[PDB]
Amino acid sequence: AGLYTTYQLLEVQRKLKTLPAFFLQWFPRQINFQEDMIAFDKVIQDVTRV
Amino acid sequence: AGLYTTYQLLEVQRKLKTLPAFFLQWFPRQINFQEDMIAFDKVIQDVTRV
Repeated sequence: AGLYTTYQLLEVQRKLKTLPAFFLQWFPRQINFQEDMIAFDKVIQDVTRV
Repeated sequence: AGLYTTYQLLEVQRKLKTLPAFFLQWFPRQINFQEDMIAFDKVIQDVTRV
């Protein structure tokens, strides 16, 4: 006291808030590609005919 | 780019619609035959009259 109030520091209270991954469980496949665009070819095959 | 964009292909997608074997579960016997026809004899014998 007098010059300055003495202190005890008790431990720091770190709240690290995060956004845990949920939707990325349905995007498991990863592609790293340098080409300009990605492309899909989707095919329908009606093999149900008699 | 410029002339024509480079593309990275992802795997092809195939809506391959089969028609699964359901009724054929009740047709388990197979007969391969070269005779012109197949024939059955069916006999009804009512031994239940007084």
